[PDB]
Amino acid sequence: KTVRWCAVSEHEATKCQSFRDHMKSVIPSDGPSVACVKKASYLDCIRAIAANEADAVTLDAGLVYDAYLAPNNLKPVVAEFYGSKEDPQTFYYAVAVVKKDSGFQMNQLRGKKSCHTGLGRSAGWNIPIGLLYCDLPEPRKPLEKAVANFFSGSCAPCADGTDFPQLCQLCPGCGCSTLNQYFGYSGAFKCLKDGAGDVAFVKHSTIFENLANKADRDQYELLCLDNTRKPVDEYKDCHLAQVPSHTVVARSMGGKEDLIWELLNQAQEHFGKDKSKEFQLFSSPHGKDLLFKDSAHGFLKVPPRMDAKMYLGYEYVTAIRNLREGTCPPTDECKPVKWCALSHHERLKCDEWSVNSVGKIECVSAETTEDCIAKIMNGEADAMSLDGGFVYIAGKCGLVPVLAENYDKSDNCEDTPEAGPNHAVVTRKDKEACVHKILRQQQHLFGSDVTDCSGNFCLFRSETKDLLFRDDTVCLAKLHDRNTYEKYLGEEYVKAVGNLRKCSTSSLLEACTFR
Amino acid sequence: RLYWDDLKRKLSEKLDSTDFTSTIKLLNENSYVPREAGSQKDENLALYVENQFREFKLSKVWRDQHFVKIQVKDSAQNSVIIVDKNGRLVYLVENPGGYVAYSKAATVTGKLVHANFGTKKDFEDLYTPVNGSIVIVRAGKITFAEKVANAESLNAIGVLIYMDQTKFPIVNAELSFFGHAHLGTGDPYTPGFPSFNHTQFPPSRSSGLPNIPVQTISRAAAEKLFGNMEGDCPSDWKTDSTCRMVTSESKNVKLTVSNVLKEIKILNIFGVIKGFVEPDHYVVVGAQRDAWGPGAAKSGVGTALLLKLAQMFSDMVLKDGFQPSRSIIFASWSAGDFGSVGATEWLEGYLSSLHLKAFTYINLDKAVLGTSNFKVSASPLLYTLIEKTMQNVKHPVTGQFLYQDSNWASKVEKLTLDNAAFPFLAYSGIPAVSFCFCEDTDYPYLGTTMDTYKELIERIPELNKVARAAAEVAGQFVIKLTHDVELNLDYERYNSQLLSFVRDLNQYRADIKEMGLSLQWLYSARGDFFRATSRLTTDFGNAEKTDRFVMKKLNDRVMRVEYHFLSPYVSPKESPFRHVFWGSGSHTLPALLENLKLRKQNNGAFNETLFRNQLALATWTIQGAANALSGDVWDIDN
Amino acid sequence: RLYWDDLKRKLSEKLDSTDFTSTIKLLNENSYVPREAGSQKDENLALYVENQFREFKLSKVWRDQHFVKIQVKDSAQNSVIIVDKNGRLVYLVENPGGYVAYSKAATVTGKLVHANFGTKKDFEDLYTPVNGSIVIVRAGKITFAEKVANAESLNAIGVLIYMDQTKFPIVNAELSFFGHAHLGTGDPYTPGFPSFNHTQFPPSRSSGLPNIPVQTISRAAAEKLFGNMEGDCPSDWKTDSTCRMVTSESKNVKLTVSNVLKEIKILNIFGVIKGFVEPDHYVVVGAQRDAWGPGAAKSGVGTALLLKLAQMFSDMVLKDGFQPSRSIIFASWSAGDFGSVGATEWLEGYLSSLHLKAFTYINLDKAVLGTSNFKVSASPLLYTLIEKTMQNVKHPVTGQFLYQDSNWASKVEKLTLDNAAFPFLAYSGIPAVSFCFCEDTDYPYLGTTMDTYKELIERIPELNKVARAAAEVAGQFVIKLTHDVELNLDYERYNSQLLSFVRDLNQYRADIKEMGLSLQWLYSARGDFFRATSRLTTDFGNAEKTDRFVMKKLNDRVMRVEYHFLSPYVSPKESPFRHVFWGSGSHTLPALLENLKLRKQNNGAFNETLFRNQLALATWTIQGAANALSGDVWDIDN
Ligand SMILES: *[C@@H]1O[C@H](CO)[C@@H](O)[C@H](O)[C@H]1NC(C)=O
Ligand SMILES: *[C@@H]1O[C@H](CO)[C@@H](O)[C@H](O)[C@H]1NC(C)=O
Ligand SMILES: [Ca+2]
Ligand SMILES: [Ca+2]
Ligand SMILES: [Fe+3]
Repeated sequence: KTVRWCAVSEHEATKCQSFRDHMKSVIPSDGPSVACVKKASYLDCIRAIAANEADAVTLDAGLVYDAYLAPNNLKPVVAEFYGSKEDPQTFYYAVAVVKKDSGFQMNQLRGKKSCHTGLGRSAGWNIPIGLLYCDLPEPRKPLEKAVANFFSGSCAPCADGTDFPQLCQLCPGCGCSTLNQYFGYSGAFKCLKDGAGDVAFVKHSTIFENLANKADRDQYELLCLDNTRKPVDEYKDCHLAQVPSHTVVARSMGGKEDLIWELLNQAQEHFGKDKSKEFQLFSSPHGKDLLFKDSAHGFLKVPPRMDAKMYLGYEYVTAIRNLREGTCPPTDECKPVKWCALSHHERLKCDEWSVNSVGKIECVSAETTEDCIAKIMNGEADAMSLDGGFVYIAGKCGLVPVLAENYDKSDNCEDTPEAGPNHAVVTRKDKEACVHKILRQQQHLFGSDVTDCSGNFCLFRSETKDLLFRDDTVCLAKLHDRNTYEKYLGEEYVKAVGNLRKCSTSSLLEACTFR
Repeated sequence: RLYWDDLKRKLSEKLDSTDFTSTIKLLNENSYVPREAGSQKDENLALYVENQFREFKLSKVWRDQHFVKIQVKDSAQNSVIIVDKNGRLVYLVENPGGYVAYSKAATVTGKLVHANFGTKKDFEDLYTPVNGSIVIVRAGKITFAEKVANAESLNAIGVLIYMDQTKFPIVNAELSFFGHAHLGTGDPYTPGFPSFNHTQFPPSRSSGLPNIPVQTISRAAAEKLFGNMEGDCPSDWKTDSTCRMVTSESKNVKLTVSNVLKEIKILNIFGVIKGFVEPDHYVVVGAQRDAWGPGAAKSGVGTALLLKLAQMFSDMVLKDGFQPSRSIIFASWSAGDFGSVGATEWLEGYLSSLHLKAFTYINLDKAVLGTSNFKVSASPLLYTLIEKTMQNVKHPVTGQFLYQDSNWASKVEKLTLDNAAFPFLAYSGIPAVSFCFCEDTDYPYLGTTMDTYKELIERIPELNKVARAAAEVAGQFVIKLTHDVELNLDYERYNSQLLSFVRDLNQYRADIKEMGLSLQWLYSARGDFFRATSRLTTDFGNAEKTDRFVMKKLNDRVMRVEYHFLSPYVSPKESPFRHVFWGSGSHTLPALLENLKLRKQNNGAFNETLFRNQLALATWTIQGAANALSGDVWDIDN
Repeated sequence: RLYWDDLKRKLSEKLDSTDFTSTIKLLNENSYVPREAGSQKDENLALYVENQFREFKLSKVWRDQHFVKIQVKDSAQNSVIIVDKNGRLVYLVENPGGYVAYSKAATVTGKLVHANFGTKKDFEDLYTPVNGSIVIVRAGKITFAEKVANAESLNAIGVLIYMDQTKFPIVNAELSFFGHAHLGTGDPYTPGFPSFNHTQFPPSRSSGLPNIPVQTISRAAAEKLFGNMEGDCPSDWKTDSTCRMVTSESKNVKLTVSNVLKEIKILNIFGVIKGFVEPDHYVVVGAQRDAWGPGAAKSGVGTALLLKLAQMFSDMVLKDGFQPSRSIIFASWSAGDFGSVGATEWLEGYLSSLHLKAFTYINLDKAVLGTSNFKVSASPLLYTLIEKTMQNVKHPVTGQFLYQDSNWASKVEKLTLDNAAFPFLAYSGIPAVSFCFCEDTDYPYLGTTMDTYKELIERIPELNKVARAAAEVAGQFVIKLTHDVELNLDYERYNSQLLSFVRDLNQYRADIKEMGLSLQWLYSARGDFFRATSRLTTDFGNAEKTDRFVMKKLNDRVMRVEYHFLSPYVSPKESPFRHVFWGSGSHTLPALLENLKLRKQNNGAFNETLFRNQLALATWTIQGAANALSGDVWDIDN
């Protein structure tokens, strides 16, 4: 069936109809087809897919956050890769480009003029501003007014010109369209080369997309975190931060994830890169970065389970939400550790424990053992007990274990670890310190206790059989070693579960092993 | 256009140019010197405020007139004398100038026992039985009504209230004070329903009305009574060395009270500024206008803060361009001295019109009493809003911010019956707040005629600055509550409240088990509530703040939070304070525990049948409040 | 995309292809022959419907399980015998096969008086005093509970219920019937609160529970009793020529009932189809599943209509593309035979979750009993929706439309206690509807085991067509209620209701005047209400139907209309049916008049103090319902 598509501005609308005419020549072998919808900005495209007007449009990782929020609810289906088709990359580098012999450094950006790709875009706004927000002079909110005072002049695509006059000093009206000379990667670079701004926050491939001469490229320098400057060609050694690649988004329900990928995998072969002389999906004579990014070299399937907040990951989602609220972080006071329960019996045991812990432990509920793991990732949960197999699944996501369920009774149980593999308490990177501390405090209050539970609470005993922990557990040993999923499962067991996961694959494992 | 910080600054500037003292003194002029509710001078200040509101060019200005029944001292002055065993004897002790409204009005005679403050705990420690005898107490331990209520429970004959010199550093020992003993909010003869000619005022009597006489007497009068009494009072209670425990078997006191009830015309003056995004939703700001004596501290300051806040906000809108998302109502209540009467009539009266339209109440009464510390009692749903304001406003004397105690949330005390905010939260289910630039020790002349402007300005040199700091705190509560799409109500605050409840009830898990009862359901009830708010929190995090529709569905749910804690089962008329956490009676969470404490002593004071029900209704009530908060009915499995 | 007419047609087509009889017979199979609430066969059909709902691929399917207490006939069968003055004598009259749930269960003996139907009016006309004597009545005059209630008020000892041959044309005169005497909705041992293990089932007893034994007996059994009785019954009552007024002084009857209460596991099966514009708002459709006997007419038909309607609407969405603005919930209740128990537990249980989320209820119980006329009892707010449907649907037998009586609105009768809809409207404040393809005379074997499929299909040849016409009427109520932005609730209908009230009360203006009372306030109360709806009507007329925001603010106000008629003052637990117009007790408008009627006879039955309050609360309640409806709080001056 016909897969509608959203286009921004006239230049992209002309590339859309060309995306239509060219395709219908070799189409349709089975069914796929493309359509064209007119929209003023990307914000209009996200709102359109939610109203069923469109079906899919490519968004920047930083603009994905706005697409999955209510009521838009849009989940990415196909993500484009950068580099080559041989060795695909699911993450591009965000970097700050400046002129040579400028004098300005990363720490000294105040007063200087800026060129941003687009308000809310990874390389253009989220990463560059992300590090300056906590250094910005109050008030921090609105974040836009803070930036309008930090930089003297600036061009922020998609920004409110009426509410913020300084944010559109370089590009009046702050257009979000290709109609605006200063828009996107190549648009922010033409804002630097034109001497309008002293700095342009873009991608590492932006320098090569605009300039071809290595002699012309030496006229520019690259800013680095440690307040230094290195050759542009050294993007890997000197950059700001790594961010997820641009992906096409569609509705979570009724978005036709398969009918869109069937089109894109067939479109990259007919009108892709190094395949046709008539039409190119990543190149157009009417404009740059139309529909897709010129720096892209194809597409890749976004797993089923993987949602918007899982595609960006904890590290990045939290950073965006903190950037919009103006939150700037250790006091080592800790926060209640959110335990994840699975069954009805687990939550009941958890609830009775939450009250007994004086609020130190809280309870979050999940449907499946795999679903609790997902919540620990995005932040909805903090820790849960997992068996050897699942620890491998969780580890491949980004959760490192900190406790092990010992079963052998000894004088010093917590002090000495046990190999086995045994049940491990996986947690998130940041909440590893407190989980290590809080659960150790309960051990002295609800651990090895006389059989008087009838009156008091007992942490290891379950009303039925193995609820939050295994009943035959004596104590929770602390892993003094910075143990990961690889450092805890030895070496032979690691390869064991890996190959077994080859045939029997879960929806989570294929998600955590995607990027 | 205008963000928070731009509003904070525009407010501060307006405050700097505003002169409060001048207004507080103008309200203490000879034309407003006596404010007794329903007086010609009470109405005088009523018209003033009305015309003042109209002058501020507010979007709408209206007035409600109720015909409630108060009580007064007639031509037959009351008197307290000591008599002999056969009949009248000894000497005349005092001719009270002040009285206690809603007293039984009768003549009683009997032994006189000192119950100290009159707390239910004070009576239990008394070595002398209070049954069949007149008791004398010291005010401020608990409301006047509670002292009488606790005494009547232990079968007292009458009650005498005085002001010792320790708690009250007043030179003039002949000074008398006023108060009411109604254990109720608003008029006591239209319990649970509005006082309007509409109802024809059918015969109805509040259960909060005492069946025992209550009279106030000066310090000197009490000392005269102690001279006829023996038994040194315990050092436990910081009191005068005059204090005497009981009377001699030869002579006992004879109290005679003959107060007569009077029907008056009370006036409630309002002023409303319409919001632009949501006109129907509104926060309410009120202040007592009536006063037994001059009332500079009791009502003078508050009514002044109301006039100015209505002024400052009208200016910010008309001139500055401040755009309010939700309406703001300013109310000047009357009959306050008789128990938030004016306000409570309005609540009982337009309950249907404010069901879920009114999201918060800010009370200005007694906001300035001292200068030492900053006190605030309110609904948890405002704790965060308060905390954020404490660390935003600077103390009027010390340059430091109001946020100095991190664990201040845990030190907050429940709202009492005498507070005008009580009715709003416990009855209407509208989050209420009541802050104070209080002093470690309560204001001396609070009920005395002594509460003049001279006395206030003298005990508080920098009155104007403190009044401004006050107006500022309330001013930000308004800016925060109506400013932006998000409602600054923190439904999450309650988790601590429920955790506290369950933890205290878990202590008695031994008795629970002994009875055919399990405490597992309450553990879940609390958990389900926490997960409910968490999901709500995330639902806010995963939403587009700019989408009018998705926020309404989220802010609407948040507003109920308070409502859902009002126990549905009890009749609002007989038990108006339905809120489980802050209301009154058996239904309230405290009552459930209070009753279970009696089970530990194995005595017959504990009612098992009652407890089983107290428990069953409470657990569901917590449980149902949780099921609702989530978002939908079909989705919640458990 | 799809408009009304396109939906009407798509519904009719689905109906034509749907076979109802086949389903009604499948529910009468040997595996579902006995449905007694809580039985293994009751749960059998419960699972079936659940799996059937899940099969219809509905958006969500859940179940609630309550542990309520019903009553059953144990090993000790009850018995009715006639005895002598000194002791046992005469002969055994009958060994009842059927009983009356919630009977006092005890042995009583005394004279036997025929109270006919048992109406409060029937007792007043009796020439023979009912005090201290057993009374025998004929069912269908008023609910079984009311017959017992009215008799106990006049101090009866016990009650006997039978089915005369006139009102009941049943050949087999030995046939016995079942019923309950609880003057309450839902379980009687968890009055006013949900029955869930959560509550631990604290000791609680419904006030609707009788303190007198009640037993059912066959026609033959009663005729045997009439043989020992003298006194020809009045022709006034169309009854058998066997009927006898009273027993001879030589021999009187001795009733012995020993029913024992039993705890059972009741199951409520649900299914919800989410709307697209407003998921949270929803209309509820339900049908009783349990049945004492086979219950083809009592529950067979209804449960069948529920399954098919859930089917037809799932198809219209999944396939046809029907887009519902608001969700639709389908409920299969149990324990219905004991007084809407299953349903009422759900209402008491998720009241907070459905406060203003559930806007209407459609009941399918007893929708097909005859074929002569079409009967419907519901809230005025649905009168218009009904009228429009009556003239849209065609009678299953005669080709003419259902709209034949123009003044049908004035012939509509209140919803009764036995109707599953009653709890929804009178307790929850959710407009409810209950239509019927009724017959001038009620179904004979309604409670009898006689209510089989054979008997139903035989008394109603074209059962399938009548079932379809039924499903169609309910089907359009759903299409109308969830279809478009406007809510088909006609708040204006009530003006007639209030006008009627005031007009009847104006008749007694003489007595009103004699007492210190004026009736002017109620005149205004009604007027203010009318102007309130009129303004609402115009506010709808002056709005852009396509604007989501301006309609929510207008539809939200409309939904409350019903809620605001639920008297706030009375405790929901003791007096659950709070609605003034359709509830029970003194608070209800009828009660106010009922009591004033006693004032005309100048006897001591009239309570003045009560009336003054009945009046004061009622007038405000009408008055406050009007103030709210307008739109805002500040604007209304009067
Ligand atoms: C209201 O009733 C009072 C007597 O209680 C009377 O003095 C007053 O005039 C009445 N006012 C109205 C409007 O009925
Ligand atoms: C609920 O209580 C009943 C006894 O009334 C018991 O048989 C049943 O097992 C209990 N179920 C649960 C979940 O507590
Ligand atoms: Ca009142
Ligand atoms: Ca119940
Ligand atoms: Fe990017």
